[PDB]
Amino acid sequence: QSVLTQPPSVSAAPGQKVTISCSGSSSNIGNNYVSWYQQLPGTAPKLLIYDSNKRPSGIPDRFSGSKSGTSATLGITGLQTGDEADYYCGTWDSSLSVWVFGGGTKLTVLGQPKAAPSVTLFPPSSEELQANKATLVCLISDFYPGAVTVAWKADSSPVKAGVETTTPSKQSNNKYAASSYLSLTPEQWKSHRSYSCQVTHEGSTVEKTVAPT
Amino acid sequence: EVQLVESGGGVVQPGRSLRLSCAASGFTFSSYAMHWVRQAPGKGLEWVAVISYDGSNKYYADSVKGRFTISRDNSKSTLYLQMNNLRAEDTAVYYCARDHLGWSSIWSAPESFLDYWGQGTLVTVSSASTKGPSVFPLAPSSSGGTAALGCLVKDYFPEPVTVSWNSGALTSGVHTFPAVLQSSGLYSLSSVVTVPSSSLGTQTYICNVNHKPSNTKVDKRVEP
Amino acid sequence: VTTTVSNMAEVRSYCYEASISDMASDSRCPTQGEAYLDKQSDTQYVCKRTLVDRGWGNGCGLFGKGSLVTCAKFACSKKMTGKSIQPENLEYRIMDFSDLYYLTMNNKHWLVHKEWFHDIPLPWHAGADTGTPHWNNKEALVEFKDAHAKRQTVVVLGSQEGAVHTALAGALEAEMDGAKGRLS
Amino acid sequence: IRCIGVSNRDFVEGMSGGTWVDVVLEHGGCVTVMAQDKPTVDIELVTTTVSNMAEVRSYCYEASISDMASDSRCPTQGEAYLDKQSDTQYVCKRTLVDRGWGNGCGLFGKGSLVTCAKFACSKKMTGKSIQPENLEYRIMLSVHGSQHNDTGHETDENRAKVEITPNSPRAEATLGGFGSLGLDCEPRTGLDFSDLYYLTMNNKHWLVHKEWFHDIPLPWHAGADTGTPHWNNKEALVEFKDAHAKRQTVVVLGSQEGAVHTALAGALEAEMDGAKGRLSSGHLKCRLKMDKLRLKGVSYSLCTAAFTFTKIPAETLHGTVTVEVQYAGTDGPCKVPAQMAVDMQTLTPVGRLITANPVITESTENSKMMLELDPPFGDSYIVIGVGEKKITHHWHRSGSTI
Repeated sequence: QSVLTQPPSVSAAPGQKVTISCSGSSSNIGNNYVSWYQQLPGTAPKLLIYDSNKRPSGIPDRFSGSKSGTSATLGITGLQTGDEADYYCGTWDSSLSVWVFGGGTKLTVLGQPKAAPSVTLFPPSSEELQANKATLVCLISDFYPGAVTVAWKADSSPVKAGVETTTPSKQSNNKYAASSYLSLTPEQWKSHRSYSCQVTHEGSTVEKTVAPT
Repeated sequence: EVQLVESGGGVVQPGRSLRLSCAASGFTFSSYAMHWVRQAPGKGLEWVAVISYDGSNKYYADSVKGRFTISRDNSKSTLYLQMNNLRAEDTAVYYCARDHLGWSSIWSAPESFLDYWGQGTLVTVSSASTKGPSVFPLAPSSSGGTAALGCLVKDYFPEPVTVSWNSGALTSGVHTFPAVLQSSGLYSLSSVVTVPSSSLGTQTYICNVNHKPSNTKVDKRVEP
Repeated sequence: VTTTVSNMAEVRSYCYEASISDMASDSRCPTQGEAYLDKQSDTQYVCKRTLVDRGWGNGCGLFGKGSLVTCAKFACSKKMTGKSIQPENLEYRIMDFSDLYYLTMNNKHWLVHKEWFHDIPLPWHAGADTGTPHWNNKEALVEFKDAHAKRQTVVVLGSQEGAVHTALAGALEAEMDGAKGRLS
Repeated sequence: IRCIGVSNRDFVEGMSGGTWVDVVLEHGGCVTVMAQDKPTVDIELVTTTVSNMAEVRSYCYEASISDMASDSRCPTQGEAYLDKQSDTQYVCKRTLVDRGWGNGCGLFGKGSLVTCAKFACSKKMTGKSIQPENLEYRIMLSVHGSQHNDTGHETDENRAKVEITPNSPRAEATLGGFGSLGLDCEPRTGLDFSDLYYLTMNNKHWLVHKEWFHDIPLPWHAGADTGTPHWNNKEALVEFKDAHAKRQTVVVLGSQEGAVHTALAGALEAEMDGAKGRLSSGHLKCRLKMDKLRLKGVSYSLCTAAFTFTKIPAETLHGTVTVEVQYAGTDGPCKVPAQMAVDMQTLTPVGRLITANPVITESTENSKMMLELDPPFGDSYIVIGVGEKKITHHWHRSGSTI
């Protein structure tokens, strides 16, 4: 699902230490030079690391870079709330002849108790069924840090088709919220025994389920 | 004193074209290679293209091949990106970015990293006349003592949309989620209210959906 | 004097020098299903299935992960055999064998502990070689490196004879004479 | 299989089962290491490259002047003076010039005259310091005999890339089923960059001696600062002409670009890749650690099927022969039968192989392989394969004293 894969999110208390990895192949990270880029909220990307382990001037020594095999790591120590940002690994890929970025990693510097996501799952309304369309609504609210991964199940199998999911946005009380809509035709919704929504937050997974009958 | 300034982006329509430009000032522009890197709203960075120090070498992302064309004018220190036959998924903030190398070698690419970055330019590929929403009822049946019921505000354009409950009489317990852009260009959202389960069949809940771009004022009962 | 074991039933044999052949590689592009080779399901073959990055730059229309699989016919060149010694076909002579196996490797023999022998990291079979035996866990000697568009480079470990030998340092040295074995 | 085209090629030999072999890697040059009972490997230095060097001094080779001003004074009326005389951006000159009744003065003699001009610097060149933290050599390793001229090595097991710095001269390079090579490269004997500056003039780059750089007759500033810096010795580009009573024309010399280009006729040339510099002057004494290296198919069986020619055998610049063969058999991986017999009856091996212990790796039919052979002088036979369908090809090698 990405050419360079880095974990969607990572979190740590202030003053602690955190590392972000991204793994690739011999054709990119393995042989070429890995660079790291910091993107603060609503801001252009900024070069953090170059040549796998070198710092540009102005970048504090808290930031470090390392490379081993086909994976590279960025290390942030003496963590500060100012470090809260989206971090990207990038490098040239020789096989694909293409410059590639990592999926991104949202670093959150915890300043309040972690909060499990509250999840509400609605089936397609009858009015919609008599509009010949169908839509399942998965709603996720009040979770910290602001990073969840959503999944959709049929009756005992994964679902990827027709899934539009928003990205976590600041709640009024510094929590986060997100929503995921699954599109269906009434036949699909009448076929399966049940459809399920699976939210994953800080290693835990909350699952809700709705049945047609 | 290095600075890059993007420009030439706006609210364009699909099928058509656009030409982004970047102004460089602080270096020997004709000595470094240049990158175009775009970012969808609330998504990850996607490297678009790169051109070398003289303009003899160009590389493109497989998504923008045969549709985009990167070029440059060394004479006035400017970077051009020529995008024709646009799509929805080309909608992004487009950044131009200074390399560290000029790409004058075989060993250039493996050592390349984006040195200085611009500030970006919003390129929106919008393809829909204004449209009122279709409202549906999200109903509860059987959280111990609480239950959540809501309204699905499907397929509208553009932003924004306002939703109340019982004409402002109901506020505490209402959470209206930020909307999603679908695989078609229309917006959908949901608005939920959390009420005591006991008061379900004994209290009427009506959502008031107001869309002002079009003149849509639709109210819906939500009953189990 | 003549401490001697009689005929023995072979417990389990470990291969320590191995070879590969009929090595083949299939790779599909994205939205074109998983890759398939004939001898993928064959039991004499060690295989590796993974996902490699495909795009225009390496012969494909659309960007994304394609399915690659490589298969090589595993064969043994040098193996050691283990044997169980019961206090039944044993014979003392003068003028605890429930914890020991009779290990034989390239005309040299030891008596080794049961657990140690049963937990060594090499390809193995049980019973006896009537020809065509199934080799379990062939990945101990054959590894797959460099996930790549059209192929995947296999590497066979060299003879582990020296390592096995150096492992049997503090081990009970034995000896054999024909179909029997002289103890001490 | 590289190096075969390369003119400056070496053939370093091994021992019996040694551990270290010494080599010298020159840019554009190549070293073929052949150790006994080891696979033949190619070592070549592909990129010396400098970066983040500290600027030392910039010289100006094209200046301009504007808004000049003169001040005159009669005899017995003191020294001449302008306010722009103390300004560092302004270059000045004092001179005494004849005055009399004929130009405003009360008595005939010498009057004081001063003239100043505003010193701009249109173009400059910059010399940078070459610290060990700036060097980064890159060495390429390629085991002889693989599948098939360029670089696409990241996947190939026979080919590996390593990088070396003066503060990290040690590196190891895995070569798949061939083990791994070791490299301890002395960067001191690399090149005395402690007596060299890196000169940058309008996208053109050179390596110049420090003393020659210090003796350049041009205006100059040290290190560097934003806006407008202070130029020393402005008189190298600004001359004063023939003084009159109340004036003195000031003229800037033309561009000194071509002058410097000529002054740099024999200097080492550097390539430019953005903020990186890329040398082509190469010297690296390296110690190759070899005990972790190994032959692939020591215990393969021979190739029983037929080999055929794909290219007609050619002679390199060093007298060796390159052949390319196609193997139709599927009994791979197996060992390639390849020797040179001067007598086809006995097949008694003469000369030697360069590609030591050739091996087919693929079991797919019609594979390809390049063999390099070191024939004896005169007539012989290149013999590949076994039995009936073997290739026997007559060869001849010429003589000595180049």
